[PDB]
Amino acid sequence: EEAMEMFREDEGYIKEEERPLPENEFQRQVWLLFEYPESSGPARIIAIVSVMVILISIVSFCLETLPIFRDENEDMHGGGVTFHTYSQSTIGYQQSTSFTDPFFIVETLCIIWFSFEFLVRFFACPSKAGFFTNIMNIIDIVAIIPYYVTIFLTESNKSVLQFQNVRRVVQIFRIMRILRIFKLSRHSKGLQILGQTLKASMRELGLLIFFLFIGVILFSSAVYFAEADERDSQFPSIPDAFWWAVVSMTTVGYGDMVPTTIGGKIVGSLCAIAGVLTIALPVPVIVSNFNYFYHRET
Amino acid sequence: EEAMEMFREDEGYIKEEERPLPENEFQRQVWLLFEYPESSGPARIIAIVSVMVILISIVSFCLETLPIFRDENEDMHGGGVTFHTYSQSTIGYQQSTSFTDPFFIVETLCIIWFSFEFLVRFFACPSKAGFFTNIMNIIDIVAIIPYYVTIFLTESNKSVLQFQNVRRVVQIFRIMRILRIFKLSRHSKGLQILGQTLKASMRELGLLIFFLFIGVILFSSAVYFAEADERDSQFPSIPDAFWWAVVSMTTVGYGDMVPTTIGGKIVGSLCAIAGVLTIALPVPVIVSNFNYFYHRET
Amino acid sequence: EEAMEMFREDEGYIKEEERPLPENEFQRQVWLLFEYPESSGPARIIAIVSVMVILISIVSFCLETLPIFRDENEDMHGGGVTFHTYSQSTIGYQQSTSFTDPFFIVETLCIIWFSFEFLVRFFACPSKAGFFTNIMNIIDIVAIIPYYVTIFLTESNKSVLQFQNVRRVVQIFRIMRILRIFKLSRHSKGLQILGQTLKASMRELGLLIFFLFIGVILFSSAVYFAEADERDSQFPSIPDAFWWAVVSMTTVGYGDMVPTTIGGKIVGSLCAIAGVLTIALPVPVIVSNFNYFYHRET
Amino acid sequence: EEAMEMFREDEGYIKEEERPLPENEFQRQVWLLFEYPESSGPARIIAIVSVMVILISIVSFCLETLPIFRDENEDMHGGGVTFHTYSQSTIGYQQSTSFTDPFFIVETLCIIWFSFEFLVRFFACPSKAGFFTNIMNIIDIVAIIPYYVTIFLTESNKSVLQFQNVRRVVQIFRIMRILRIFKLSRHSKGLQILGQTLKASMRELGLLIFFLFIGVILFSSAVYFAEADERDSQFPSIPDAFWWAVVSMTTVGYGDMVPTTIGGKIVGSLCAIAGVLTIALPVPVIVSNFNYFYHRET
Repeated sequence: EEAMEMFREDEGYIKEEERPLPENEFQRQVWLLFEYPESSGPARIIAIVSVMVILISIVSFCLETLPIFRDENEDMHGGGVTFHTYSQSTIGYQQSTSFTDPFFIVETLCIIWFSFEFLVRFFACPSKAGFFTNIMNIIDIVAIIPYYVTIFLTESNKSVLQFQNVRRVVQIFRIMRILRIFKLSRHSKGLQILGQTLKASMRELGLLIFFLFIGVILFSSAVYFAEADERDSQFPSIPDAFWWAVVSMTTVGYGDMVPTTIGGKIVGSLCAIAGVLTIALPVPVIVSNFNYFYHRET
Repeated sequence: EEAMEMFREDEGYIKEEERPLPENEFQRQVWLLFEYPESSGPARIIAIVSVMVILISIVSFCLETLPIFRDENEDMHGGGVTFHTYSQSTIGYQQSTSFTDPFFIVETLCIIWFSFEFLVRFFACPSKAGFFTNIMNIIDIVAIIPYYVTIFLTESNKSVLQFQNVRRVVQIFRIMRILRIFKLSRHSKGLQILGQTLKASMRELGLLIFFLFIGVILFSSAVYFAEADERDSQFPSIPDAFWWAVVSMTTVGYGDMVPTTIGGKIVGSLCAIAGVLTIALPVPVIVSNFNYFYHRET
Repeated sequence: EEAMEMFREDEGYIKEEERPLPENEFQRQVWLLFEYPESSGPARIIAIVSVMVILISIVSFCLETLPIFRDENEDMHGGGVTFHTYSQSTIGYQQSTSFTDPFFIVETLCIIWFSFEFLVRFFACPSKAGFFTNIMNIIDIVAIIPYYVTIFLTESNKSVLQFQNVRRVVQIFRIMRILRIFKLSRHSKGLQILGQTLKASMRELGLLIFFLFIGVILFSSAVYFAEADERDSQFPSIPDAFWWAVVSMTTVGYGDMVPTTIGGKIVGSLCAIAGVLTIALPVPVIVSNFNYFYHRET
Repeated sequence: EEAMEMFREDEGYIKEEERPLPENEFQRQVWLLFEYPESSGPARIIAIVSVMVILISIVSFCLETLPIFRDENEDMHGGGVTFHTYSQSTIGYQQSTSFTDPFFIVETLCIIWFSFEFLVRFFACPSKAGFFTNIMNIIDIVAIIPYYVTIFLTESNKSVLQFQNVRRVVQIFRIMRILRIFKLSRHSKGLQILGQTLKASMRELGLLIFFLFIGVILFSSAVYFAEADERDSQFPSIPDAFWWAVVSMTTVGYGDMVPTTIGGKIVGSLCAIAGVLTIALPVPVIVSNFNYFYHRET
C-alpha cells in the first residue's frame, strides 16, 4: 500500500478527498445536505435553488442601473443631491422600513438565503480553524458584507458632512457587490477548472503581463515622438498612449485615437504584429494546463 | 466475429450504416435514386440540381431587400401602409394569381422542388416512424413552412385589424425563411462534420459561453462605475455595457462606445486580455474534435 | 533498389529532382547560369540582381499613385480628360519616344530584364512542351503582358471613341501589373512553401470559405430584421450586411456600421463568437501542413 | 567522459556555464556581488535595488510628457522657442547647476547607479575583449549615452544657429532613452527566454514579415483601384493603403479609412481572411520554440 501511493502521485491519480462528517449524526447529517447535492433528491434541490438564487440578485443588480428606472428615481429630473437620495443615486435603492423600493426588497431577500446557507454551513463545519483558508468560503463572506455596509451607513449615521469624509468610498462598495457572481464556483465543475488553471499558472501568466508591459511602454513612446510635432496630435502624452497600445497589441482596435503621421503609422503597424507575438507566447502554456485540468476528472 | 466488433468500437472504426431499400423494387429503386447520388449519372444530377436550387432561392431572397427593388416597391415613395402593401413591405413579395411580382414566382418555384423532394422522400422511406428523429429531415420541414404561412395569411384573412393581433409575428417568419441554407447539409460532407463536432461538444461549448457570461458581467459593471461620474458618459447603464464587453472580449472592437475616464481605461484594458483568456480555453477542445471528425472518414 | 523506393515514398523522402541540362554544352552551360545560382559566384549575381530588379519596379509602380506626383500630372488641376492624358491618369505614365516621363523609363527598363530572363530561359529549356505547365513560368508571362498591352493601345490606335468600347478594361490591366510580385517565388524557398501548403489544402481551405459563407448569410439576415424597424437604420439591405459580418466574423471590426437596436446587438454579439468558431476549425489543418512542408527540406 | 558529452549535446543537456571569478580574491569577491544575487542576502539586495531603480527612471521619464507638467513648462502658454527652453520642450528637463527641475535631478540620480553598476562591472570583468560581444552589456552602454549627449550639447555649445544643423536629431535621442527598459533582461529569467526564442527564430520570423509584405502590397493595390473612381475616396494613394492593410491583415481594424465601393469591399474582405492565413503560418513555429526554451531549465 506504500509503493502504490508513490505510484499514483507520479501518475497524478491523487484523490485524497474524504469528507468527514460533523459527527453529530444530525449535525453530521444536515451538514451533508448542504455539502453534497448527490445524497438525495432534495439535496439537489438546494443546489437547484441556490444556483437560481444568484441569478435573481444579478438581474436585480443590473436593472437598478437602467434609465427606465434610475431615471425613474427620486431625482427623476436630476437637480441636486440629498442625504436620503444618495442611496437612490449611489447605492441604487431606497432603504425604508416600509420598503417601497421593490429592488431594495429583492436585494435583501437573497442575503437572507446566503447567510442561512453560510452561517448554518459555518456552525456545521468539521474543520473550524481552516475554514477561512478555503477560497470558496471567502467569496461567501465578501458577498454578504456590502449589505451590512449599507445598513450601518443608514442606521448609525445621523449627522452632517459625511460625504466629505467618504462618499465615493461608498461608491467603491457598489462595485464590490459584483463579485457575488463567483458564488457559482461551488456549483460549476468547469468554473473551478478555470480556478485551478489560474492556480497552476500564476508564474506563467506573469510572463504575459510582463511581456505586455514591455510591449506597451516601448511602442507608446515610439509613437508619441513620431506623432510629436503636430499641433493637432491625437496623442497628448505617453500615459495617453498606454491606452493606445493595449487597444493595438491586444488587437481590439477602436478608432478613438489613431496615429496620423508617416512615422507614427510605421511605428503603429509594428505594434500590431508585436501584440500577436506577446499574447501568443504564454497562451498555449495556459491552455495546455486547462485542457489537462479539464479531463483530469477522467 | 464477436470479439472483432468489440475491437473496432474501442478503435472507433464503427460503421454500422446499412441502407435498407423500401422493398418495392421500384419503391425501393426510386428511393435510392433520391438517397444516393452515387448509384448513377442521373443520381448525381439530382444532387447537382438541388445544390444549385438552394442558391437560387437565396439570391432571390437577398435581392428582395435591395433598394434598387424594395425602393421600387408599391410604396416607392413610402407614404403609408395598406393590407396588400404589407406583403410587398413585410413579406417581401406581391401575391397574385396573375403574379406580376417576379420574385414571388421565383420564390414559389423552389418550393415545388422541395416538396417533390421531400414528399416523395416521405412516401419511400423504409423507416416510417423514425423519420422525424433524423435532423436532416427536420430542416426540410422548416424550410417549406413560411411558404404556407404566407398563403394562409393571404387566403384565409379577409377582415380588418389583423396587424394588432400579429404583425411582427409575421416579420419573425420572414427571418425563419433563412434557415433553408442548412439544406446543404445533405450534400456537403464537410458541413456535417461541423454538425458532428458541435454534437460532440455541447457541454464543452457550454464552458465557453458560461466563461464569457462571467467575463461580460464582471467587466461591464467595473467599467460602468469607473465611467460613472460623467454627465457625458458613453455608458448609460450596465446592459448598455453588455454590448461593450462582447465588442471587447471577442476583440472585435468597434468604436461606437469606448471608455473615457482614467479608471475606465484601466478597467477597459484588462477586458481586452481576459477575452483572449476566455475564448482560447475551450476552443482547442473543439478544434481537436473537428480535426478528429474530419479525417475520421480515413 | 526496388523495395527501397517503395520505402522512401511511404516515408515521404521522395526527391526525384534530376535537372537535365539543355545538352548543347553551352546551351547547357548557359542554362545553369540562369537556373541554378549555386553553380558559381556570377550565378548568384543574377539572382542577386533579379531579386533587386523586382523591388525597383514595385517602388516605381507605387510612387506613380502618389499625390506628390499624380497631382503633379498633366492634369495638375484636374479639369477634363484627353486621349493622351488617359495614359498619365489611367496608365500612370506618359508614353513618348522622347519619354520625358521618368517612371515610364523605369517601368520600361525592368521589362527588358524580364524578357531577357524569360526568352533566353525559353530557348534553352530542355522540356519545350511542358514549359507552360510549370506555374513559375506562368507568372513570368503574365508579368510582361500589360506592358505590351500599354503599347499596342498607343501604337495601333489613331481614332476616336475608344473609351466607349473599353476604358475601364484598361484600368483592370493597371491592377494586373500587381502580380509581378509573385516573381519572387523562384527565389524564396519560403514563398514556395506557402505555394505548396495551399497546393496541399485546396479542399480543406474550401471548408473555411464555405463555413464562412454560411456564417455570413445567416447573421447578415438576422441582424437586418432586428435592425429593420428604423427609419435611421445603418443596414439598408442584406448585401449591405455582407460587409458587416465579414467585418465581424473575421474580428476586424470597423465602426462604419454597427447595430443599434436591442435585438440587433444580441444578434450582433453571437456573430463575434461564431467567427472564431469558423476560422479556427480549418486553420490548424493548414498550419500543420505548412509546418510539415517547412521542415520537409530536413 | 568523452562519449557522455556527445550524448548530452544530442540530448540538449548542454550546460557549459562556468563563471570564472576575477582572481583578485576581492576583485574576484566583489565581482560575484555584482554578478550573482544568490551568493548572499545583500547580493539579492543589489538586484532588488536595481530592479526598482529602472522603474523609477521610467515613471520619471513618462511623467515629463504629462500636460500637468509639460503644460507647466517654461512655455506654459507656448508662444515661441528659446535656446534654453529647447531643453524643457525637446529634452524634457531643465538643466542647471541649481537644477531646479525636479525630474532633471531624478533622471540624473539613476545614471549614477547605472555607471557604478557598469564601470565597476567593467573593471572587474575576467574577459576584457569579449565584454562587448555579450548583448546584456550593450544595453548597459546604450542606456547611459543620451544622458551624456544631453550634457555635451549644453556644456560645449555657446553659439547660435545650431537647430539648422541638428535639432530633430536631438529629438531622436529623446526616444532612444526608451530602450533603458531592456535592462530588466539581466534580472528576469523569462525575458531572456524571449531573447532566446527570437534568437532561435531569426529566419522563421522572416517568413512572417515577408509573407506580410506580400500580403500588404497585393491588397493595398487591389483596393486602391476598386476605390479609384471616387472624387470622395478615402484612399488617395497606395502608400496610404499600406496603412490600411496592416490595420486589416493584423485584424486590428480601426475605422479611420474603410473601403466604400462595391468592389472595394469584396477586395477588402478577402484581406481580412488572408491576414489570418499570414500571421498563423509562422506563429506556431515560434511558440513551439518559446515553450521549448521555457522548460529547458527543467
